[PDB]
Amino acid sequence: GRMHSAGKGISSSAIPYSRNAPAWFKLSSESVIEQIVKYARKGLTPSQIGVLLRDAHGVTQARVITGNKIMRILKSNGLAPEIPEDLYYLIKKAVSVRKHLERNRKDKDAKFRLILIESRIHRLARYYRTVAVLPPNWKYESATASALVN
Amino acid sequence: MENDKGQLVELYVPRKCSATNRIIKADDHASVQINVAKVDEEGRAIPGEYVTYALSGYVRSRGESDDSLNRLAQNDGLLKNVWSYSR
Amino acid sequence: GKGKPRGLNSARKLRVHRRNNRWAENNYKKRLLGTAFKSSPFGGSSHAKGIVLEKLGIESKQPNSAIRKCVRVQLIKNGKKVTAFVPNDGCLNFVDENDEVLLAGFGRKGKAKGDIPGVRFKVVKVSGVSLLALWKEKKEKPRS
Amino acid sequence: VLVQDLLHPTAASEARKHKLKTLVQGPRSYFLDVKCPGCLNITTVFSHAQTAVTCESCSTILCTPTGGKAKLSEGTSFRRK
Amino acid sequence: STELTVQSERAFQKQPHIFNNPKVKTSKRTKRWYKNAGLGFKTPKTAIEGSYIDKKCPFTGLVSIRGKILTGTVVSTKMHRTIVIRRAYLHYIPKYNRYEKRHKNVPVHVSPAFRVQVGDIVTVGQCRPISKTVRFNVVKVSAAAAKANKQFAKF
Amino acid sequence: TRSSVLADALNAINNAEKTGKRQVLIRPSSKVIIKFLQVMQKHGYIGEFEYIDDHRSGKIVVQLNGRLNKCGVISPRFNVKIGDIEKWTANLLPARQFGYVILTTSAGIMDHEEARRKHVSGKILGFVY
RNA sequence: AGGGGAUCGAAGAUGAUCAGAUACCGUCGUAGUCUUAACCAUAAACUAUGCCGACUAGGGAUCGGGUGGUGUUUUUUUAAUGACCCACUCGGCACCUUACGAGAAAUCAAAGUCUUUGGGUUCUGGGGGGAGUAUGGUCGCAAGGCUGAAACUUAAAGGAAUUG
RNA sequence: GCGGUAAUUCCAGCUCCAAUAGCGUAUAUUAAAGUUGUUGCAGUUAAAAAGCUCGUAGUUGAACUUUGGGCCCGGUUGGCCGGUCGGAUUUCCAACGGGGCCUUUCCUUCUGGCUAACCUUGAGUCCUUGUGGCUCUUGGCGAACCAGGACUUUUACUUUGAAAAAAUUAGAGUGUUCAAAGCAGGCGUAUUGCUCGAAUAUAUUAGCAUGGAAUAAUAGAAUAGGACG
RNA sequence: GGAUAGUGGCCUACCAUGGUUUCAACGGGUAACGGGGAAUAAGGGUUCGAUUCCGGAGAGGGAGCCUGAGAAACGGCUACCA
Ligand SMILES: [Mg+2]
Ligand SMILES: [Mg+2]
Ligand SMILES: [Mg+2]
Ligand SMILES: [Mg+2]
Ligand SMILES: [Mg+2]
Ligand SMILES: [Mg+2]
Ligand SMILES: [Mg+2]
Ligand SMILES: [Mg+2]
Ligand SMILES: [Mg+2]
Ligand SMILES: [Mg+2]
Ligand SMILES: [Mg+2]
Ligand SMILES: [Mg+2]
Ligand SMILES: [Mg+2]
Ligand SMILES: [Mg+2]
Ligand SMILES: [Mg+2]
Ligand SMILES: [Mg+2]
Ligand SMILES: [Mg+2]
Ligand SMILES: [Mg+2]
Ligand SMILES: [Mg+2]
Ligand SMILES: [Mg+2]
Ligand SMILES: [Mg+2]
Ligand SMILES: [Mg+2]
Ligand SMILES: [Mg+2]
Ligand SMILES: [Mg+2]
Ligand SMILES: [Mg+2]
Ligand SMILES: [Mg+2]
Ligand SMILES: [Mg+2]
Ligand SMILES: [Mg+2]
Ligand SMILES: [Mg+2]
Ligand SMILES: [Mg+2]
Ligand SMILES: [Mg+2]
Ligand SMILES: [Mg+2]
Ligand SMILES: [Mg+2]
Ligand SMILES: [Mg+2]
Ligand SMILES: [Mg+2]
Ligand SMILES: [Mg+2]
Ligand SMILES: [Mg+2]
Ligand SMILES: [Mg+2]
Ligand SMILES: [Mg+2]
Ligand SMILES: [Mg+2]
Ligand SMILES: [Mg+2]
Ligand SMILES: [Mg+2]
Ligand SMILES: [Zn+2]
Repeated sequence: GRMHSAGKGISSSAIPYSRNAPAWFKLSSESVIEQIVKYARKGLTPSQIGVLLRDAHGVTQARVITGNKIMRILKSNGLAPEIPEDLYYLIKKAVSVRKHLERNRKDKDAKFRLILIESRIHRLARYYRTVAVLPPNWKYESATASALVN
Repeated sequence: MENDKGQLVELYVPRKCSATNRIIKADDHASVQINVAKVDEEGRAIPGEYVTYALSGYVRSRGESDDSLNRLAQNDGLLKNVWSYSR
Repeated sequence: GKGKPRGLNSARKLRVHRRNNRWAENNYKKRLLGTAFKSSPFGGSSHAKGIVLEKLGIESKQPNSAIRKCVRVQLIKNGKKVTAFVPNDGCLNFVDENDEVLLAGFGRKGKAKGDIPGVRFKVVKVSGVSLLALWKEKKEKPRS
Repeated sequence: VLVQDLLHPTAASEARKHKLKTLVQGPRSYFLDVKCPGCLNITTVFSHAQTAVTCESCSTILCTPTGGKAKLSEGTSFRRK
Repeated sequence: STELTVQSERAFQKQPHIFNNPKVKTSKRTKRWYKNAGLGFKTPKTAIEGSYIDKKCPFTGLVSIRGKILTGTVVSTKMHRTIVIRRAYLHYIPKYNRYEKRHKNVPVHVSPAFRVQVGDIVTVGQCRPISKTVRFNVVKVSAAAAKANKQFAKF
Repeated sequence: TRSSVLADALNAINNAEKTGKRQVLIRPSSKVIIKFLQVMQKHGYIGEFEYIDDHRSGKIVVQLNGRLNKCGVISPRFNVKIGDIEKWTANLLPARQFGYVILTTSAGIMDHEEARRKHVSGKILGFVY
């Protein structure tokens, strides 16, 4: 329960039993898929997209009205990034912490956090590396990462 | 608990809780056996003629004796409403 | 659920752990370090024959008041110097300096006997014969 | 207590349990059709939001996000499902 | 291993007693000999098509496969024409009634008929001593590349 | 993190029985839990149970009588050598005339007595009595 | 190694106390106490209670979050807000009452679900002294940290509760 | 723990106890010891949770993918008969196991060699009104395994078996007078010989060989470099 | 290639840079020959095996070799050391 702290906090989406429908939802896979592209055409993350589709549209679960997960849709149209989204935001975070640390060397709390963030980063990469989504011998380096996220 | 040849052996086949079906043993001096009298037309209460129930000292200590009885007597016919099987 | 690993492949850790911990066994350690052969006046053997240096008069521990008659013995295979009790009433009268005696343990696993301080051996024989026989009368001490 | 119907729990005491601790779990969020009669068309909003959802054509605001249920804006109207 | 050159030693590399008569003009330059090793191990086509020499080759050389059959998983291909595999194995201990992971490295010859890389599962077949440490000779590759080409650039 | 999903479904049962209850809800069920549940039922140690289908891994509602003192699980699934089935029933059953070691063989999840009659053996799940 | 150095104040010096009084109390007050850049790595660093996971029993408070109500209060013209009241629900810091259950007891919602003995995993202990000593290795500027024996000795040492 | 003047522990006498051709002592080990703990310990206060968090090796790791139904085949015990001159087999009967089919169902795959088994039937029938019954060849079963080609995702576990020294061990047979042993011996026409033996079990890890397909891993098609023809 | 009865870094030339390791290499200790076995009896274990059978090694210590099918032999030779 909770990887890098002692928080327990059970708390998630409770996904609906009905795997299809909603039946008050008209439109079509045809439609929202176009709407998935044009959004990640503007550059947004898949999770960003599902939110944006959930609130303003009728897209309850994208996975259902369409046959597939949002990221897979993106892939299929060739819109997927160099590295997974969750990984990116981890790296992008460790960049911001490092920057703040290089500016505040007296801040031992940040140093501790950097470790944590990086250790999640590295364990995640090792998973990706494992399942061929990142090249074998891909690797997070402080020096190269700052350049990598942006 | 029979033997080699059909013969009954080993004294005393103990009572049981009508509620849990655990054995009610001798030193269980907290167990209880309620006798509820059968009644006939015009309310007469028929002496020596009971619908009876037995509850283990366990169940009674745990405070479950009242609710447990409620069910038991009612799905036998002595109560009408009172107990619900849903919560 | 507390302690030890349970898993089906964790045999090694389970053996190692035991190995590591067996060392807290007082007897095991003595066996494997070869304490016997190394320390301990006898070889590690049951008895040892030695030569009588002086006769002592060890005063017994409390709450006992006595004088325990003993001997200083220099084990032959050894040069190791040792002090040993001479059991029974008189018997010190049988020994005499420079005499040859046969020493045994005290039945206490190293460790001294009772109120006799620092004594971990007793005699058994002198000049080839045995205290027991001498004390009774079945045998006589040899010439020289 | 001591004996009961786990399989057919009552709707009220089911209604009050946590959203992951009901018999089979499901959400208690909902969708609505929302309209501000300046226009003639209805947009669909999630009971919770995070994004401040703008209407069809008019830059308008319809609801601002909160810690949970979005607060619908000013003077509007709605219908669940 | 080999690769290139083939005639790259001080001694001229040739298959013994496989004469090509220069008088008789031939269309393949060099007559080549091979066998099948038996036990239904296919002599691969690179062994026949090839021109490498290797007298420790199970199919084109003077060794025989007899004895054991072992399938290890290849952990080093640094030695020219020989590999080291890790034999994958698992080992019981009665007192505790559990097992403990073990391994053994085995050195095996590998004919230029095969093209092994680290990670491959490889079936090896026993032969006569071939070197100080090698008593085994590859014989068949159960692997391929282990999902290598399925890791190229971006979309 | 849950290691043995079986272990939970067994424990949970024992606790209900001890607290004198008549039903447990267990989570999250498996093929294995069901089959183990099935054996217990074949011998009377529980009544009827029911698989409710969350679109997840499952829940089970068991209805138990009261004839159950213990249903435990053997934590490593030790291999058992048909000769040593004896030694197991001995270590952890109340008498030789009733109670079961229930184990997993190549020929199905079966109580040791069935296992003997069919002449198969294997690894060992828990037990009932 | 610099800066700072009000305060309190190891050391030292003193007044008294005392048989003595190297102290306790009083006075003076060096280091220190604060800060920068480096060291050091230990505290009864404590809940003397490893972590993840399941299950097992009651109750009123409270912190954070959320949901529900023709609740109270704020007046303006009713709302909108805001603080408050009631019900519920996740997650916290805790207390209360019982005990099915556990314990050698004191006690304990875990220290329970253990001779009806197996959910996963880490670590440490094996009578008392000798002794955290000797020795070797390693870290440190030092003080010292980590790792860490034996010979020998000894019938007890120790825990909780009871009566005096 | 006894012994400092009436010593139930010493030195003796008497008497009594225990094991007895044997009994004490010393040292070692084993049982007692769940005080080494896999089975199976203990760690708030008795000895014992690293000050704290990250983390590699190591150990461990949620659920889900052929399940359910139908039909045959032949076994090994047990009941009720026993037909028969202690044990016998058909049918009445349950019970527990093995195999093979059909259900959308590779059983590696072709190319013949083989066929034992019926959807066959070609005649009819010993005989209980007949599907009770098997010999019997010319249309129609593959797998049971020969051997040649072409190819095969990896393991763990379990089963049965092979290969396996004797002596030891467990254990059968046999009256070394008993017995530890030994592997002998036993019957007569004991005057020209007849004869039973010299078993069985265990033999575990690894290697070999066969069956199983639950449990636990491996591998598979996603930039299709996919699958069959 | 040489050597051998014969495979083999066995040895020699040339060439290369490999081989083993926390799944504990390498090193140290062993009052260590291995095994069949022995002791101890709930089970799991623990301790032992110089020693009647199998295998190995040795003949005061080292090395060398003659004979021969077979020995690096010791109730064979040769040298050195004791
Ligand atoms: Mg949780
Ligand atoms: Mg963690
Ligand atoms: Mg959340
Ligand atoms: Mg220690
Ligand atoms: Mg002296
Ligand atoms: Mg000597
Ligand atoms: Mg090389
Ligand atoms: Mg100052
Ligand atoms: Mg002073
Ligand atoms: Mg003074
Ligand atoms: Mg002073
Ligand atoms: Mg400390
Ligand atoms: Mg404290
Ligand atoms: Mg509570
Ligand atoms: Mg509210
Ligand atoms: Mg004393
Ligand atoms: Mg007191
Ligand atoms: Mg007197
Ligand atoms: Mg007297
Ligand atoms: Mg006397
Ligand atoms: Mg005796
Ligand atoms: Mg076990
Ligand atoms: Mg203990
Ligand atoms: Mg303590
Ligand atoms: Mg702690
Ligand atoms: Mg550490
Ligand atoms: Mg699983
Ligand atoms: Mg076998
Ligand atoms: Mg035999
Ligand atoms: Mg070479
Ligand atoms: Mg040279
Ligand atoms: Mg080199
Ligand atoms: Mg080690
Ligand atoms: Mg030796
Ligand atoms: Mg021997
Ligand atoms: Mg030995
Ligand atoms: Mg010797
Ligand atoms: Mg010799
Ligand atoms: Mg000699
Ligand atoms: Mg020498
Ligand atoms: Mg010689
Ligand atoms: Mg000789
Ligand atoms: Zn609008």
